[PDB]
Amino acid sequence: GLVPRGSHMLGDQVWKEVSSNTLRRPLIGVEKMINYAEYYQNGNFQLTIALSLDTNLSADKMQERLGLALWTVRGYLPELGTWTVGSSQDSTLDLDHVTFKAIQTVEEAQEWIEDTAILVDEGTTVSEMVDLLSNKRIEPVGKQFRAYLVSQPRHGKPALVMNASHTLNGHRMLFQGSAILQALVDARLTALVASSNSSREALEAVFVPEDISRLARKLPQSLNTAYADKFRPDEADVEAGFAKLGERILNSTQPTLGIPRFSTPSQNPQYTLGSANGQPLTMLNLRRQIGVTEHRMLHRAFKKRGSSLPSFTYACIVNSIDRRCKASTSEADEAPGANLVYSAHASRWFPAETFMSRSPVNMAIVPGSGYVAPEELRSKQRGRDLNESELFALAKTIRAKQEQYLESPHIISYTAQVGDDIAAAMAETANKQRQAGTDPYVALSENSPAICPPTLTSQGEVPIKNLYTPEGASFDPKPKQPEYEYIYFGEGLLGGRTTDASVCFALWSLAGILTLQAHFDSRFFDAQVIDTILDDVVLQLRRSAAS
Repeated sequence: GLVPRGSHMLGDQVWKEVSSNTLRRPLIGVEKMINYAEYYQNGNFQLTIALSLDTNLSADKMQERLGLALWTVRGYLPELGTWTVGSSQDSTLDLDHVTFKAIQTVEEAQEWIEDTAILVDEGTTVSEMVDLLSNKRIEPVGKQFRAYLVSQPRHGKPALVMNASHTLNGHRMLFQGSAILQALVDARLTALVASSNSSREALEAVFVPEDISRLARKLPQSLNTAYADKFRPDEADVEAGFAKLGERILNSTQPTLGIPRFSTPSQNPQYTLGSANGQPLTMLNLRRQIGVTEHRMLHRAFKKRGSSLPSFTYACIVNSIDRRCKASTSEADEAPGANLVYSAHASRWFPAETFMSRSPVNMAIVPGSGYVAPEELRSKQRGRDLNESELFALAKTIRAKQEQYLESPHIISYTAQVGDDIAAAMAETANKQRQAGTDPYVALSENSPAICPPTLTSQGEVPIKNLYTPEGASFDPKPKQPEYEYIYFGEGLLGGRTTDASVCFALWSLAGILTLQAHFDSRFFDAQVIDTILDDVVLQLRRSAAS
């Protein structure tokens, strides 16, 4: 047992001790680009997810357990305590690293708990909390994760609402939320609360100073180092990555249809979620939800027709954008194509063990690209007004182009250098905009293209245990008035944040419920048009599944 199995050389060493009880590693790849965008673009990409709860726990029980449950989860998920904004010794800002401070005292632990396990004030609903959190950046900048318990809403079910930086997160939020819900019904925690006269006294009974020597192996690594450890890219693989970059750059310059942004940001936006702090809530998440039964039937119907739910949804988005906006980067009368902007998850090439406990990859985005030719998205008979057969053909074309682009993991090879260059250029652009006195919303839009190309990322259903009892997590169905404590989630809500002048569509599923949503700032795009596109897509999905 002296020769460990597997390939883990880089991942075993990325986190280094930089000071007492403090680990640090450099950010590499997409995670570095995200960290810079969150700092310089007001929290761009940050995530809010609400898990709506059925439970027989009172609000008071959930409130008195939340902080200790979070503390317990932190013990095996130190990723919750990472930080991405620091300074060098010359005092200059440092966005290039992630750090982890191992907590040594009860006082320090209690401070982290109170900053991270928030009890939401009476009345506020779950939907209101997702609106609020998605409409601002996480503070203080550098904080990676915060949990909000909505246990006293004036109507509706309670929820666990998580707000996270995207730098080291994504899919992982569901696993983090699941761990918190499981901890909330652990009998040992219930007994601890029952045996203690304050939450700090409960913490004192269990607290152990955190140990960097053993926690390093549980902290997340960049996808880039996991990629190097698994694939050991050689010169030809590196050059293959550059070829995928060149294809993506080319696709971004070819004539494309898309959604036109406003030439200048609206000073009086009418489409808001209310106001907070005297300013309107213009970050919108326009959602279309499809329930368990209909989702199952749609997924089957498209498969039976030789198609797929995600590829047909993409075809409908492309075609609706074309018909509703009639906007393209073609400087002539020529019909445009469509530049496809989308992400893939690294699980397409990496096994499940890459995303577990040992040096996990917690942000597994791999950028995709593709380009639909004008002849593939217009009909010689109908022009833009594609019939059902022509939409199925467009879906097939999209699916084939994505499968071709995503065949190889070596896309990842280009992202370290591109990440460095994009990050450096971001900081330089921000500096130039500050020197120019540019208005912040002008700064967030002036470098965005005039035409936003069709941007859809799809995530298929991944089974997650969503029932929690004192025996642990399980896939069993929601119980009907059991004798034992339980928490169950059958529905989630996503609030995405897109602060630059783009429109991002997301198709995803949780507990069998499918959501198609668009997130964007209504200061840059007409929300009526986006709502019309979403309605068009859902109507066509329903029509073509019934055909």
